[PDB]
Amino acid sequence: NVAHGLAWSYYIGYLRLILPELQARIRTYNQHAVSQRLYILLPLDCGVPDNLSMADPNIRFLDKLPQQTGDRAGIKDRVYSNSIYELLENGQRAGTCVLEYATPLQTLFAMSQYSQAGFSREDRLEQAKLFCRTLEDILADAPESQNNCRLIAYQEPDDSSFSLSQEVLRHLRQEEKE
Amino acid sequence: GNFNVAHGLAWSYYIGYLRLILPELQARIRTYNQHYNNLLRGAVSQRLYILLPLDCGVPDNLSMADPNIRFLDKLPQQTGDRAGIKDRVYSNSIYELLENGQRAGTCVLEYATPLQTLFAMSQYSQAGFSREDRLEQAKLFCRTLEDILADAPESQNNCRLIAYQESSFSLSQEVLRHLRQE
Ligand SMILES: Nc1nc2c(ncn2[C@@H]2O[C@@H]3COP(=O)(O)O[C@H]4[C@@H](O)[C@H](n5cc(-c6ccccc6)c6c(N)ncnc65)O[C@@H]4COP(=O)(O)O[C@@H]2[C@@H]3O)c(=O)[nH]1
Repeated sequence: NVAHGLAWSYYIGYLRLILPELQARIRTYNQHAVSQRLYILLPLDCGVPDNLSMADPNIRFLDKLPQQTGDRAGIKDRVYSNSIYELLENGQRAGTCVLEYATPLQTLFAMSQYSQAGFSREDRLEQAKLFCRTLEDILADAPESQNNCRLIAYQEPDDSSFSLSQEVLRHLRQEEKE
Repeated sequence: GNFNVAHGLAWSYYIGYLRLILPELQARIRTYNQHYNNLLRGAVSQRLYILLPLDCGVPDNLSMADPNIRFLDKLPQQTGDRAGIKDRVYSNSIYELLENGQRAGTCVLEYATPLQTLFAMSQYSQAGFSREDRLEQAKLFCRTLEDILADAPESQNNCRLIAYQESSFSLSQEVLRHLRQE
């Protein structure tokens, strides 16, 4: 139940507002190069650094997209912002895409840290998996949504085996095979 | 069941919004009044007023909800690098409350956005929630929020919840009764 409202929160409050307009934001920037899907990272351990360079230094910030505004909930001119990132291979750019973590997992982490929330670390992993499931299902019955974005769910055990940069690039190159 | 959904959303609203803005809020307001509002009976108040309509009916534009609520200006914006999003923007709007053709108050006013999700979830088949579910959920959302705020280090007389059931009714009047109470 907890993760269910979180998943609908994410779609209703954010994904259904911005995705419909994402290509126009790209085409604006691209013409005056970046892939036209939003890449959303879903780390099941819910460990989410505000800076991606923390998760892999081969992930460097490049630019912001043009902002988007909605008047919503009686707040005037609410701003939706996204960041473009380069992904490095042997010190040199290999890819470019719009990239971010799903914020609702950062909420799930903090709830596990605060006593009044009554939420164990075991609860957090199950709610994380649940969150991923629900979001995936919502995004299937909404093709106008799925076709503008790509989800990546994964799990880490300190495993020096794992490069977030390499995994994204694996997904980027595999899109180019279509 | 209807507890855990509501519970979840209340924590989300604290973690991801309230605990980040409530601390700076009074500085933001104070700056606004000193430099841009030398109206002696027309200052902005020091609390954020959060409308909690219990049917989860949330329009996007507060002005169309009631004509005695007029948009005036925005506080200076607050930004944070969040989850890989460089420069996320938290923003708040100042509204004038009109009564008997006069100005009766000025405050920072908004709906609790999470209520929009409770509505949708009771409209979409896939979510599987009734209207009665939504009403139970909205009640528990307010209760959990109150509990959270009563123990929160960021809440320091810098917040007020306004819950109401929702013709003849007037939103501004409702907000004015809370303003006057202080
Ligand atoms: N009043 C107000 N509330 C805010 C604000 N930011 C967050 N919250 C509320 O706090 C709770 C926990 O927030 P998150 O943990 O960040 O989850 C979000 C988030 O990943 C994604 N998203 C929501 C907003 C956005 C913008 C304006 C108003 C409300 C929300 C948003 C954004 N501009 N930029 C990038 N992602 C965003 O959609 C999920 C559901 O969002 P909401 O249901 O609409 O409201 C949230 C939520 O209920 C704000 O500026 N103003």
